[PDB]
Amino acid sequence: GPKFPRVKNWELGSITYDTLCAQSQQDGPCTPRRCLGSLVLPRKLQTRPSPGPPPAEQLLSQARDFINQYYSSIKRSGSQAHEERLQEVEAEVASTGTYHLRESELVFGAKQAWRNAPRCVGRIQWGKLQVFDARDCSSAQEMFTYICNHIKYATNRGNLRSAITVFPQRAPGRGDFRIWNSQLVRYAGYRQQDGSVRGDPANVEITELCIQHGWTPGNGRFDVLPLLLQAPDEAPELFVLPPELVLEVPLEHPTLEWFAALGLRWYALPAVSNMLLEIGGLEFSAAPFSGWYMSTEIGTRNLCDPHRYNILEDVAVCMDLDTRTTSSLWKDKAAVEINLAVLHSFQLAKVTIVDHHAATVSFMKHLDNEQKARGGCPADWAWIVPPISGSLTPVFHQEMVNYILSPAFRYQPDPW
Amino acid sequence: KFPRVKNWELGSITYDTLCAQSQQDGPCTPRRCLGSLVLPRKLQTRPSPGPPPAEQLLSQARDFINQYYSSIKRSGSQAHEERLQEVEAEVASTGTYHLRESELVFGAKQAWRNAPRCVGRIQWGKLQVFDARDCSSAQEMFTYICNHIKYATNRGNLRSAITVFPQRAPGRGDFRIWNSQLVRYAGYRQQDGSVRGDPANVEITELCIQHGWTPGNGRFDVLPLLLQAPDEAPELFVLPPELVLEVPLEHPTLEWFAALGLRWYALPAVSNMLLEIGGLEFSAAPFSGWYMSTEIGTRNLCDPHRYNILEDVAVCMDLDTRTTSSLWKDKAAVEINLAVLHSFQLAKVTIVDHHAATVSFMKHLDNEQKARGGCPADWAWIVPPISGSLTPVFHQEMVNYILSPAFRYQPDPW
Ligand code: HEM
Ligand code: HEM
Ligand SMILES: N=C(N)SCCc1cccc(CCSC(=N)N)c1
Ligand SMILES: N=C(N)SCCc1cccc(CCSC(=N)N)c1
Ligand SMILES: [Zn+2]
Repeated sequence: GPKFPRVKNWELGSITYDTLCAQSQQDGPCTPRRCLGSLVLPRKLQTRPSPGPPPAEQLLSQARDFINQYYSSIKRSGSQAHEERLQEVEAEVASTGTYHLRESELVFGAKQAWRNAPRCVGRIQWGKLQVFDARDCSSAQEMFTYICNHIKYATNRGNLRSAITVFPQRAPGRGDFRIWNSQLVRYAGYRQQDGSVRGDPANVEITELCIQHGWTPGNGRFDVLPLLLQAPDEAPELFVLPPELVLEVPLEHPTLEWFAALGLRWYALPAVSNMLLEIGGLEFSAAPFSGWYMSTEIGTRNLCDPHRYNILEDVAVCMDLDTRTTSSLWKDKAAVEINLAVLHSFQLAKVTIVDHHAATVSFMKHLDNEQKARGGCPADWAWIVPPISGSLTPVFHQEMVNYILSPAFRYQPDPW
Repeated sequence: KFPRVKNWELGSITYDTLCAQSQQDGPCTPRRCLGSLVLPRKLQTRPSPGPPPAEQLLSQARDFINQYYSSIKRSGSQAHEERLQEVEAEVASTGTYHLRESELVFGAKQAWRNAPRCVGRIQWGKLQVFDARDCSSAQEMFTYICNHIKYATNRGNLRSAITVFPQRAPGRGDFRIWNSQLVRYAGYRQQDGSVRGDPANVEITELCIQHGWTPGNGRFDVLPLLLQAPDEAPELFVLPPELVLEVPLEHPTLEWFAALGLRWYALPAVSNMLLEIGGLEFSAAPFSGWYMSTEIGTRNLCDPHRYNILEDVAVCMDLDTRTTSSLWKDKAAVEINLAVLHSFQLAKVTIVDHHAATVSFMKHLDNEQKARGGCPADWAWIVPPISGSLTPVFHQEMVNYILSPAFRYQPDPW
């Protein structure tokens, strides 16, 4: 039959062939020998700081490819505008070593990178992304204004809108525009004397970095961290987000009246800010993007992981469950309720959020659309399937082919 | 070359050097990862009408024999050397060779040990091995299979076992067990293409009827075994009801649960996989251990294409099945898994929940890291179908690759 990967859905018995994977120009971590697919950070995409300007030869072919994708998307491949834009990039790279993107080209690549993200289950919304062009930004102070504007438009008083703000691309031998915090909104992680952590253990390093930079630390379990913004060749400046801009949601349970007394809460805007956006060779080191949460992100990973808030035991104890024996499924029960609490608290506060059932179903729809439009959809199974009730959602039964397509979002080294 | 493996719950890190011993290829390539695929597109076990290339078979054998002698600390010894010459001698003259019982036993245990998808490998060292290469008829396979079942079941105190029938032979049919497990409930296609019983067993159920089985009309009708001897039409054999133990499902507090009339068998025994040791292929080598609650409560009873009883329990639990956000599905799933554990514990039948199971697997990873420098594991199969991140394995990176001896998938005999 077809000489492309055969993909099967064991629920419906249907079959497909991903032919889009042939389009992947970049290798991943696997080899016919062993599969390193479960690795979170395989040393592959990892955009390690490559100071000295890139091989004009390599950058060019990467650029020629993107421009082709662009004209193809506007249905003018082979046209005169297409060949001229091509000559325009080659010429520019010939005389300066790099090149720049047209407004509409940036919008297209930004959406494509989201569209190409293997780990994102909410890609059915890929077509609807507000792109803020901030390639004019020239100061860490200005970066803060842009971000504040982004948070304002994205939060939109609970009726969340996906968006991304693109700052100046990396320049030959010049400093990068970086955001030190992993997310625009992060709770503090206070290292205690006994060795424990107050707040979110995930953010201990960034919290300690904000202190070494002049932040006056609080002592709560949910203190919002300040942003460490870094303009080219300058030490990072520190900014404190206006509390009114950071919308949060106190958590309560629909029937367990005591849950509200736990004082648990979560912020509404999920915005990655430390990922690198790559388009046609150009690298955008600072390009924060945001959408809206899928309840399991808050209810299962952030609130229940061993290395995060780890509230499973406390909650189970309040439910009067037998936390002394694994066979009581006390973990499963408290997890369900905690997740139900996130959903209920967000809906009540009229803030955008989607549950893992609704989410995955729509991702199935996304796969069917992409199957027709591109002949496949790159997906990372372990990331698409929810952290709870896995085989209860439809993606669990859907085989998935994983691979790297550009534009793309890549991980990048911490500036420090 | 050697993959850095990290656990994101502890920050610990290890290097897998065991993958270096992989002489077989997977489906993955640097271009794209096909790891979430269940079956191999090409890594199958093609027919055996001709003899395997002696040069190759010989090298798989030499290596396995090396493996066997190293295991008993008699490497390079006299026995090791004279055993290699025996195998060289036999292969050169007949194009094949045979294994000695002890070697078989070593191989069988290694195959389990190398099983990437198995979460209960901490038990790999405790396996009762029944040598059934002394078998010559389907009627003999049946007796053999009945003993395995009697032993393995052990009145509810399950013990892990495997029974090995004759290896494959060039230009000769393979001994085969048509059924995928020694115990399966029939799947009867009724009215509107819907199904009564177990949907995954529609085909096997039909093939049985086609060979003279008097079908039933229940949701849990224990199927018969279609045993097949080389180049002979398969035969039908009914299992003695007293041999097939079963657990009726009821709930700790939900009085109405038992009313649902749900039940499941005690013995999980695969019978359609192939065991490969030192190049020799065993097409009929049924094996079993004991169920992990989630296989029953989550996959078998709740999969959409299986019994799919989720909505019923939800309605009985008087839940809001109008919307997804009420998490009525996650809620029912948990009570059903709770029921399976309760019922099995009440009937005194061996069973392990997914929390206990994954904790012990973590230990196994550790025991293996020190013992061989790594442990081949398929993440998507090790992490339970529910409460994934709630278990330790979820937060553990894993490397997957093929080691031999090994259990492999093989084409259906029909
Ligand atoms: C509209 C709602 C959206 C939802 C519900 C959604 C949900 C998710 C979830 C559940 C994850 C994985 C979380 C984890 O396991 O840590 C994820 C990852 C990701 N999403 Fe989305 N997403 C949405 C919007 C966005 C937007 C707007 C972009 C980009 C423009 C995007 C890009 C990505 C990328 C790159 C990843 C992987 C990041 C990594 O590797 O850590 N998502 N998304
Ligand atoms: C002691 C009890 C054992 C437990 C609790 C256990 C549990 C499991 C589980 C949960 C799976 C995945 C099942 C699925 O999702 O379909 C699995 C797969 C597997 N186990 Fe074990 N196992 C045990 C004993 C055995 C034994 C005795 C062998 C062989 C000697 C074995 C060989 C394998 C193999 C080959 C697979 C993968 C099969 C496939 O690819 O379909 N297991 N085991
Ligand atoms: N997850 C969403 N619902 S919207 C996309 C941004 C996002 C927000 C929060 C978490 C992660 C997952 C990766 S977290 C990281 N690489 N800093 C992504
Ligand atoms: N799973 C256990 N508790 S013991 C191993 C036997 C076993 C029983 C049930 C299911 C599967 C996995 C897929 S079954 C197959 N490849 N026909 C293996
Ligand atoms: Zn892979």
